[PDB]
Order: sequence, then structure tokens, then C-alpha cells
Amino acid sequence: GRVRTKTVKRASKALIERYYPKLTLDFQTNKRLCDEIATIQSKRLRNKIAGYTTHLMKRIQKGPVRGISFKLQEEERERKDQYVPEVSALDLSRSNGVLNVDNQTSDLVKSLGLKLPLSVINVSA
Amino acid sequence: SLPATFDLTPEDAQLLLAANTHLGARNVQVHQEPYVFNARPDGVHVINVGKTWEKLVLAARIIAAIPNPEDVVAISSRTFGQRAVLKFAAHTGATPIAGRFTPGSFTNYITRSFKEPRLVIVTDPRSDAQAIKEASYVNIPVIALTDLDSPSEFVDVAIPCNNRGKHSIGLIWYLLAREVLRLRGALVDRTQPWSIMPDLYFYRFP
Amino acid sequence: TRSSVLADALNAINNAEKTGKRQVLIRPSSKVIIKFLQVMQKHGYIGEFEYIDDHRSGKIVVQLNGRLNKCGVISPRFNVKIGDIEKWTANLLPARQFGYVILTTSAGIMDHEEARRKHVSGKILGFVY
Amino acid sequence: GKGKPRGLNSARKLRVHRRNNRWAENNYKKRLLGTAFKSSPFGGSSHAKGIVLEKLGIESKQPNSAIRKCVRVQLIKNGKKVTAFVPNDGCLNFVD
Amino acid sequence: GWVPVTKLGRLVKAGKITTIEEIFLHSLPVKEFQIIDTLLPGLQDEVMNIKPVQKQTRAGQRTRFKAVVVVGDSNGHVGLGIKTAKEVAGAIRAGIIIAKLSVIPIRRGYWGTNLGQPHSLATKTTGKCGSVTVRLIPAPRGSGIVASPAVKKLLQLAGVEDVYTQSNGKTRTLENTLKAAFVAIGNTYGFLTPNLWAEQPLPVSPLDIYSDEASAQ
Amino acid sequence: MENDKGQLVELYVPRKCSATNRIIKADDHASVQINVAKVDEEGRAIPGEYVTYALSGYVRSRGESDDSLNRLAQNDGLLKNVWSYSR
RNA sequence: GGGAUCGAAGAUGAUCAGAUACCGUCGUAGUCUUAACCAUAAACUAUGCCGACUAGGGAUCGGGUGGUGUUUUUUUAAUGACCCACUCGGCACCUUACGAGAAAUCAAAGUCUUUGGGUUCUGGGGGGAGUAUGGUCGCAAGGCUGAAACUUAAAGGAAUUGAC
Repeated sequence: GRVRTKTVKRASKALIERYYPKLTLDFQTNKRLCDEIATIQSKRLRNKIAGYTTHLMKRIQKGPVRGISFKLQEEERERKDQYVPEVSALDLSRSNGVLNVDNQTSDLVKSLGLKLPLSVINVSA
Repeated sequence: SLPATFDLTPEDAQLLLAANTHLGARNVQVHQEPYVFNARPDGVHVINVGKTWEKLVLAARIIAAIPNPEDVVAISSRTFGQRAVLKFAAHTGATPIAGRFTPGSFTNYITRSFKEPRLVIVTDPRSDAQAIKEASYVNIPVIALTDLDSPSEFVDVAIPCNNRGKHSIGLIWYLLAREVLRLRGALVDRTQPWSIMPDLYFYRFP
Repeated sequence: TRSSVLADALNAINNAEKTGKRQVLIRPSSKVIIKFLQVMQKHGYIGEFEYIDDHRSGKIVVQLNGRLNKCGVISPRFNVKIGDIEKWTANLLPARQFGYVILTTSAGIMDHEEARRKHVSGKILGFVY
Repeated sequence: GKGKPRGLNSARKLRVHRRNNRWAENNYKKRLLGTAFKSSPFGGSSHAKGIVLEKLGIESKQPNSAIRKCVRVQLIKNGKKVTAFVPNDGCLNFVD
Repeated sequence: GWVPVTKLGRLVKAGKITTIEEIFLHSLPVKEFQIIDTLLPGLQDEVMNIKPVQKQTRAGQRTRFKAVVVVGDSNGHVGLGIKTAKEVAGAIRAGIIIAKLSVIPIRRGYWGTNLGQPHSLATKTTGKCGSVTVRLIPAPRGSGIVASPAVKKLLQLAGVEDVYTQSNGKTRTLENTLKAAFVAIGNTYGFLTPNLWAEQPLPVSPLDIYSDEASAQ
Repeated sequence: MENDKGQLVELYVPRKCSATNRIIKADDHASVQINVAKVDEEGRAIPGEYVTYALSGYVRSRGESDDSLNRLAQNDGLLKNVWSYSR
């Protein structure tokens, strides 16, 4: 069971989250990348990190794996303000300017003493 | 202690009739039969929307009574109320708690979820029941948006609406939001309709 | 069957005060009940109230303010003498400072301090504080 | 109303109820039947004299194992045979 | 230096509240014992009981200690706190703290006349906890405290000078007895008398007069 | 409560409730104090001037504080046509 | 009188393991009625009876009042049967707790130290003991009533944890 230690996972994951496009599918160039871009004191643990960058780069070029990319939270902030329909369902133009409503609710509005466009569609049980 | 400026608007009444806020629950509790207008023959009761309006007016008065606008907290575990509460608190200055309520948020002075409100506003007192029970320990008033079979334990001023239809919920939060802002002074004229549509407070899904 | 009526009346008054209400409906009524409630109303443990006729025996609607802690009856109406008052006011009242054990003397029904002042005695109905 | 009568002309039922329920005590029943005057070996007195008939090595086993030093006496006033403990003398050297 | 975390606490630290009578007036929940310590400087505690209790915690037979502690002013501010802890002195200290939190006032009054200071209670009161019921009756001046020495000590830490007591139930279990006596002395500010029938206007809190202060930044 | 010198001898006067007029005690945390803002002619709230209410933990816990506060508001002219005295 | 089933006793074949005792087949009394006797149960809802007050909710059972309800259309009706709304009077349910209790729990086991609506019966640590004796009822079996001597520091009720 070759479970990668926490330092290799976190370092390789960070080097792909921040520094994605420099990294490649090849171990021998990502190894030189990990030589040049992080201060890893030992060649062996650098090879661990570099081959795990290679494996995760093989995984991410198939689909977006759950890393860090701060380009979508602002789009979700925009998504709150995107779908503002210009005609609401509360707007009378959806129902030809009239409120289709029952006899008792019309009796309520008559008791209010307020004049609104109302069409009395009766219901029963 | 109210001018006739505060009275019910024909535009707002058209809005409230369009949102089916008048369509009350099937069964009605003991303490909310004052809010019932009548029962339709299909078993749906009718909510006195004028009473509803003046309850929103008094609730807006109470929200105006808190000096610092941060101690006002809106609450929703209701799905549509999440949208409504977030956009409400955006336009208001209050703080929202959408989704799941963390217990011990009003007790437990140590944790990071520790907030000190001076007012709690609730979409559904049945879905947000634990927030009512939590507010019942640290002396916080509770404003609720009660349908006609909503439980009225530990509640202050309660607004009769329909918590089923999302248009009703978004519009109730909408009207309370605009009336609070008109009472503050950022909406100086009363003749002015609130320019943001009630569709910003309604809930969407792709 | 229904044996005492002032007992049932104070039962209903005390229950509605425990729930915090504002009014009660007593059925039936009596002269004794009216005099008792006048004694209450004189010191003002209650506000105003009202008789209702139905030709049988009246009903009473009482407005009760907030001031009643507890009222009750002493159901065997004991014969009491003058110093005996100092026993019952040592038993039933919450302090020497207030509270009214009420007596039924031959000069009417009233609280114990008036019967100190009028220097009479009689039987005992109940206690109010 | 608490399962007992409270009428103002009901003193009789109350005192008959007390005289029936005081026979359930212990001291009352010993006291008004003359129990001590009939069967207790002293006959209802604080002391008594008697004549030693035997010295007894009674045994107390559990949980305390001890050899109790006792004396079988026949009392003078009654003709009653009573065993009794004698303290502080391991030898019983003051007793024959 | 103590930093608060509650807006009541940073009001108390700001010197904007003087007595606890505001907190007692406004029914506030206290969660900082430093407030009680800064507002009751003459608050004198006393231990009532320390007892070793044998726990069985995850295959471990261990010894913890139950400490029943009463704090109390020589005026009318009492507090009760019960704490189990692994150490004796930690149980003492945290029981002191829990008693600092549960401080309630008392309404000590008169018996008979109106001279000098109130010495006895003002009415009869009653507390219950478990099967222990404790009944407090006012007493004449200079009559001492007719109570069992635990209850007597909890009353001496109140400035109650004269009271008759009667109990009922199994008063062997002393924590039920101290809780029942504590409920009895808490209920004295709970019985409405004719000299407090006078209608009073509702005053404002310190939470809104001092709302611009004491806010979390 | 006062002494024979006529000076008051109490720690604090308790707040009473308004729905049931009973005493709100020093540890009723289920009770509630309500501020309702005084309005202007324009419909702006006066910042430091409120009308206050007291609704005790028994009142609020029983499920009555809504109806009772409606009664208190309409009797103080903050509502209209809501609380009916006859039912 | 009846006697089909099953079946206290009895008469019997047993056996194989310490898998417990065995079991199995026949079977009188009885079980079913008539004329009488007896009067006991965990005869429990382990909760006396009468009466008032105090929260909701939705199902049912019996009765009744309404509906420009519904259906069976007989032409309209009227029956009935359901649905809706109300009202009594039940047997039960389900929440809570305001209140009670030691707790389980209780809309009464609530309105009880802030102790009183009326009234009947019962109990006073455990055994000895529902035993002895006497009275009474009964053909009998038994029932009702009912001790003391002596002996003893617990016997208990509810809830809680984990170690063979």
C-alpha cells in the first residue's frame, strides 16, 4: 500500500492549484520544475512530490478535480443578480392585466375598500 | 400613532393578491383565527391581507427600533427563504443565517458561531423551530412569518402569509425590506415604489 | 353535587389568575359572593365586575386586574372569637403587613381589620392576599 | 376532599377514627394493653435482682467472631429465668 | 488583564454599568463571572461540601470530587454552584465560578414595624428540589436563624438576620436542600405585594442607550 | 418598601409584565422587552424615542404574546382593525 | 337429565439423554343443562363516588341542527349513503407542561406549605401471620372477622451505568 504522505499530497496539490500550466504529463520535466520552483531539501522527497504532480496532472487533464481556482465564486456572486426577469409573475401583464381570484377573496378586497382589477372565478369544494 | 401615509397601496394589494398570500392553510390554530377572513368551500382559508399589511408595518417599526442594524438577524432553513433572507439582508444591513441553524449560536460565548442579536426574524417557525427555542433563552424578540397552522410558541409579532408558495415568501420579505428602508430614510419619498423588482427575492434553480 | 358556591367562584377566579386572564364567568351567583367581591373591590384586588340576570340565579362577569396573588375559602365555616383572629391571621396570611381574613359577623361580611375596629366577630369565610 | 369528613357537626367521626387508628402504633398498643405488666421479665421496672444459676459461654459467629460472657439468672421477684450479659471482666472474677 | 467576549461584559468593563440592579432589573442572562467579581467586590464565598465520587470512565476506576459551593454577600446577593472535577481544588474553583454565575438577589423585609433596616424577610416563601421543601417564615428582630447549619450558612451569606424555617422530605441529601432553600430565597422577588401595585414606566436597557459603544468591531 | 424615616430600602423595583401585570423577575430569560419606533410625519423613525412593552416568559411561552401585543398596540393606536374585543 | 369433544384423578406402554423433564394412548369426576348451595380472582384501569375550573389536535360511536353540497334519478322531489360546518353524550388516541411527582409518568395522579367543595373505606418498617383463639355463615370445601409472644436493620419503589 503505497499511500503518499501528507507533505507530498499537499505540496503537489498546491503546485498544481497555483502553478498549473507550467506542469506537464512528463515526470522528467516536472521534476526539474519542482527543482526550480520549490525549495525541497532532498532529491528523494522531491521525486515523490514531482511524480505525484505528474499523476495529478494526468488526472486533471481528464476533468476538473477538486482543487483551488478562484474564478467561480465571483460568478456565483453574479448568478444572484443574473436572473432578474423583467416581467414578474406578480406583474398583471402575465394575466392580461386582471387578477383571477375567487369570490371570497373579492369579498376581502371589497371589505378593504380598495379598487383593483379583479375577475371572479368561482370555486366549489 | 400612524398617519394615513402608512395605509394599504393598490399596487401592493395587487402584488399580495398575485402571490397567493391570501390563500391560508387548511387547518387553522386557535391563536390565529383573528387573521382568517373566511374559508373557501375547498377548505382553504382566506387571510385578511389588510391585517397582514399592518402587521408588516408594525414589524417594520420594530426593526427600525434597533439602533445598530447588525443585531437584526434573519433566519431561514426554508429553501426559498434562503434566497429571500440573503437578498433581504443584502438590501437591509441585517445579518442572515440561511440554511441550517447552528445550535448554541446565541448561547456559548466561546465559539465562532456566537452571535449576539437583539432581534430574530423567522420565515417558518416550524422549520426554524430551534432558532425560536434558542432565542427563548437570551431575551431576544422573535418576528415570525406564520401560516395559519404555524405554531405560535415564544413568538412576538407574527405575520399571516402563505409559507408554501415561494412568491408569497419572497414578496413578504420584499415588502418588509422596502418598508424598513422607507422608515429609515434611504427611501425619502413614500410615493416612490422600490425600484428593485420582487424577482430578486424569489428563488431560482437552473 | 354542587355544595358550595363561593368555593367554586374563588376556584374559577384563582385558576384564571394563574393563567393570567382578565375576566371570569361565575355561575351561579349569591348575595354572599357579591358582598365578598365588594370586600375584594374595596381594597382593589379586582377592578369592576358585573351581574347578569337570567331569572334563575345570576351569572357574574369579573374583570380581574393583576393584583390577586391567591384567594380561597375556609370550607367548614368556623366559629371564631376576637383573639381567635390572631390565630387565623397567623395561619393564612403571608405577613402581618397585609392580607385579609374575611369574617361574617352579625354586622355584615367584612375583613378582619374592620372587625378589629368595629370590635365584633362571627364566622369565617375565606382569605384574600 | 382529602378522604376525611370536614363537616362542622362531625367531631364524632373524627375522634372515633383516631381511636381506631391509634392501635396501629407500637408504644400505644404496648402501653394500654398492660404488656409490660404481664409478660416482660422485669414486670415493668428499671432494675431487678436475681440469683446466678449458670455462667454461659455464648458464641457470636458472624461477621464478628467473639465469645460472649453471659450469666443465666433466676429472678427473685418473679421466678423467671433470664440470661444476661456481664461487661468488662474477661475472667468473670467478680462473679460466682 | 481580562478581555470580555460578550457585549454585556464590555459594557461592564467600560464602566457604563455601576450596580447589578440594572442586570437584575432587566432579567439579563450573565455568562461572564468577571462581571460578578467586578460588581460584587465584597462577595465572600464558602464551601459547603467536598466529596470524592468514584467514576467508572472507559475501563478506568477513578476518583473525582463533587464540590458544593455557596457565594454570598453580607447584603442580599446569593449564589449556588455545584461542580464535579478530577481534582479537589479545581472542583472548588469551578464551583466558586458556577456560584458566581447563578447569583440572585433577595428581598429581605420587616416583621411588624418599620424601624431601621429590614432584618427579616418580607413574606412567606417556599422552595422545592427533589422531595426537599423549605419554607421560610418571617421572624422578629434579633431572633437569629432557626435553620440547619448548611441552610443557616446559606442564609448568613444573604444578610438574612431573622427567619423561621421548616422543611419536609429527605433533607439528608444536602444538595437538594440547598437548592430548595436557594429557590425559596429566589422566589422572594416573585410575590406581588400591595406596596408594589404602583404602576411604573418601563425603562430602557443599557443595550440601546450604549448601543454605539460595546459593539463587536 | 420604606423605613420609618420614609426613605426606600429596596434593591430594585422589579419590572412588571404588561399582558398579565405580573412581576418580571431577575432571571426570566424567556420574557421579552419590545421597542416600537415613534414615526415622523414623513414616516421616519425617531431614533431615541420608543414605546415600550413587557411580555413575560409565561405570556410568551404560553403562545399568547402575538395576540396580546396586538391588543396593546391597537389600544395604544399602533394597529387598527386587527384586535377585536368580542370573539 | 345429558354425555360428542377435551379432560384434575386413575389404569397404563415407556425410554435417553443428563436437551430439560420425559412423554404417549385410554380415559371416571367435571366440562352442558334443571333445582338448589358457595361467594373467591392480577374480580386491575393495580387508579372510590358526586361536583366546578384549567391547554391544543385529529380520528371515530349514538342523537340532532344547517348545506341554492354530492351521488344513486323516479321528471322533480323525498329516502338513504358519503362530504362540509356546528352541537351534546361516550370509548379511546397524540402532543406538550402551565402544573404535579421520587421517577416511570399524569388533562388528571393538576387547581396541595400560597396546605379546607362534599363524603365512604383503608395503611403506619420486615417477619412471625391472614397463623392461634373466639364469634358468625355453610352439608362439605371453605369465607368473613382476626391476634399476641417471639425475632430483626433493613425489606422495599423507580431510574442509572458497564465490568465474568
